[PDB]
Amino acid sequence: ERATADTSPERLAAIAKDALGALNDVILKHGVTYPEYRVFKQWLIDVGEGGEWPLFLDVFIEHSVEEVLARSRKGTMGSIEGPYYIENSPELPSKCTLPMREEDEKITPLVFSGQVTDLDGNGLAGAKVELWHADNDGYYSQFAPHLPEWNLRGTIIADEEGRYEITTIQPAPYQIPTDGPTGQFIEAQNGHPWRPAHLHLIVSAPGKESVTTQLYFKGGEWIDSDVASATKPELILDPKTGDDGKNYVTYNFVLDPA
Amino acid sequence: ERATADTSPERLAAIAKDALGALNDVILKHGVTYPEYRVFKQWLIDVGEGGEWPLFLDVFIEHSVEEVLARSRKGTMGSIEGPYYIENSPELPSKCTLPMREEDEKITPLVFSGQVTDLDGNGLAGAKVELWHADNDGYYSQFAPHLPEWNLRGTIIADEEGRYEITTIQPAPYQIPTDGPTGQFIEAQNGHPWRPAHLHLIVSAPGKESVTTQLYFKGGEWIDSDVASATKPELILDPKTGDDGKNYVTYNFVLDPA
Ligand SMILES: [Fe+3]
Ligand SMILES: [Fe+3]
Repeated sequence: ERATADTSPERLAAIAKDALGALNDVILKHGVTYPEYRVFKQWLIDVGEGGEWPLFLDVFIEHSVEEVLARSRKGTMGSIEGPYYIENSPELPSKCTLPMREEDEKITPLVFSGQVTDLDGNGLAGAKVELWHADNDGYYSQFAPHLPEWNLRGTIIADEEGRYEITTIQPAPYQIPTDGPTGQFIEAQNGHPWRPAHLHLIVSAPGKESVTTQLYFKGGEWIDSDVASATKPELILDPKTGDDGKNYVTYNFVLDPA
Repeated sequence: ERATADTSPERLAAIAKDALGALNDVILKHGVTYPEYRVFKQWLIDVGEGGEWPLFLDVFIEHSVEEVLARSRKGTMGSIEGPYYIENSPELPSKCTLPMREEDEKITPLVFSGQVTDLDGNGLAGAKVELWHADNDGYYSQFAPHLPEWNLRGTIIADEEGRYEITTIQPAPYQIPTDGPTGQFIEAQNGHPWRPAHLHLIVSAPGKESVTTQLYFKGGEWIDSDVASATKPELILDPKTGDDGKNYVTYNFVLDPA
């Protein structure tokens, strides 16, 4: 139930030494003061009392952890998970619409097509696409009590050829939660709390290395100034609008061997 | 009631940028992994749930905050406060014994003499010495329910000449609390959790800059390997034993103008 790793005492000793040394160096570089130290201590306590460690770490730290993993991989680019992924979302056939409310129906549709392939571009049987994203108000299901537990969440079962056609709503930018210690941190430095419009996805196939990633939208606000530093040029979509007024886009996933 | 500072949005923006950048650089230098990231997130949450932010920060971070303050000062060396200082401890006359239990009486006495002076060595009227320290079991009053609220704590009123003669018990090394996330951190890297034997003191006088500091004992265990990195050569005492079997030492305090 609790996370574990095999990091030797020696490896942790070297990590800790550098990380503590770097922080101490910043204190010495900027002449950090005792009143500043006191504010910083109270702020660390407020983050914990506020349930905001997942939030703060995934905004400010996760992008480097993904950058490390990215060195080992040759397939589709990864991006950060973020704190809103939920396992075992209900399966949907390869052409489907995600579960949504009447209000969600009022949003311009997005029709997302593509194929899960291996590094050589051959289509993969047994592949699954797990999709989750925010509604037009910037809310995620299971992290807003008013929403049905699986709003805009599903496990898409790709066909024999690894193909999928998933219709949903067109994502919109949103602000991360700003009524706690993280919004305070951002407001005290004259920052902004916005992420660009995006889809979240986890893509898998028998005997393949899974990929966690995000997909963004050409010309969208906040792509060049994401608070989470999680956007990459290779992950920006360019949907074309239909005569039915729906947004259409094709995007393929490419998986490394396990 | 809550700590405050005047740090401009610009100054905080520069501090944050460096501090976040340094941490991200460590992740990239050591190839920190996703399971390592998950352990680190759970550990930050455990520190907060455990009431251990004062502990962890004062062991691993405070010594740099004091090193900053030390640049501005010419008097007696400072050291870290640590998390156990309590304000308004009961006043005692210039020659006194600290409050203690019968058990404490069984410990070799320590008789601490000296004078509070200005930078030119002139003795100061109105000077106070606030002393607090651990008992022979490594416990601090108000942070162990079995002890009287002011065990080994007092506000010493120096004489007209700034002089004092304070008798107490001879301090002993102790381990910091190790049954929580901080002891876990230390145990996973093959570290040790010991501080050397020490007195804690805050010394003041009308219109003077106060000094927070610690005093240590020549040849004592753990002086060269303090977990808190808080010892300095200039703060090591060399008590001489009497024919009464008590330890005797003289030490002067030297205060900067406010
Ligand atoms: Fe998101
Ligand atoms: Fe102490």
